[PDB]
This record gives sequence, structure tokens and C-alpha cells, in this order.
Amino acid sequence: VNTALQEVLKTALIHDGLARGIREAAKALDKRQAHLCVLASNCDEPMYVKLVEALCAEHQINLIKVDDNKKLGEWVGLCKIDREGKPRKVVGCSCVVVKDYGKESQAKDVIEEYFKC
Amino acid sequence: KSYTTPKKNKHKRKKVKLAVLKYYKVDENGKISRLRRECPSDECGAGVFMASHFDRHYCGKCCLTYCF
Ligand SMILES: [Zn+2]
Repeated sequence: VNTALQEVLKTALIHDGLARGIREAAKALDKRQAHLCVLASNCDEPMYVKLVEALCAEHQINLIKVDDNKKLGEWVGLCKIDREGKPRKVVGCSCVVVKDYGKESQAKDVIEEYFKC
Repeated sequence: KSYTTPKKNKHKRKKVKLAVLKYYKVDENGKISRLRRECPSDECGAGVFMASHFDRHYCGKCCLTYCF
């Protein structure tokens, strides 16, 4: 699941078909374009957990649980300054939705087979 | 270097944290009941949010201020 998700986010960054950002996530939700997303639950969010679960369980959007939000910004590569090393001048991200174009991948088939079942 | 008339600052945008909470109103249900309306023009998208004012309602990138 880890290599599959990393490769899927990698090729989505290759094709640039992802509309990253909570604002663009709201654009995609109001424009009814949602297939899969990345979410981190049970964080130190004071009010945002109920809001993100309300906008996730409203229009058949996928669910995934990650520990904290400050490490969520490394999958899509936000602050990848000095790529030849561990990134340190990084702020995290709340959620990233991806409108996948390169959906056919090595193990995203069995990931969505888990998702549909 | 320095001048006599004081330099008026260019409008640098302010720092607002977790702004979306004042846009989508959080009610008891999991329905996104937003008090901000929707722009009827098809030139601008529904995602592109409008302006919230007191005696008018400016639209998005259509430059059409739908006043009262
Ligand atoms: Zn408009």
C-alpha cells in the first residue's frame, strides 16, 4: 500500500493533474470532481477534524487515516528545497485531493479493489 | 535613498489562519450549508468564490457587482 500510494502520488506529480490545496479541494468538491484523497485524522486540530470528515463523508470521497498533519506535506513534495537531503524548512498540509489521470498503476488496482469491497 | 513625503505602503495581504471555517458554516449535520451564495454567470466557475459586502454582492472574475 505504501509503495503503491507513493508511486501514484509520484506519477500524479509527473502529470500535474492534481489540484493541491484545501481551496482547490473545495473547488473540486463544489464542481463534483472527487475520486480519491489523502487525509490525516486524530491530529491536534482544534475544530478541523469534524469539518474534514463532514466534507469527506458527503459526496462519496475515499477515507485514509494518517497520524499527524505535519508529515503530510512530504507525499506531494511542498517544501522540497535542497532535495539532496532531508527537508527541514517545511510546513505541513491539511489535505490534498488528486484528480488522477494516470490511474492505472502497479498496485492501485488492488488498492481500489480494497476500496470497492 | 530616503525621501521627504512618507512612503505609502503597498497593500500586502494580511495573515489569516484557518480561514475556510468562516466560509463554510459548520452546523449540526454534515451538510455544507454555506451562507455565501452562488454566482449565476457561467463565465466564472462555481468554485471561484465571490465578494461578501453590506449593500452589494460583487461577483468573481466577471467584474459584475450585483448590487441591491
Ligand atoms: Zn460571475
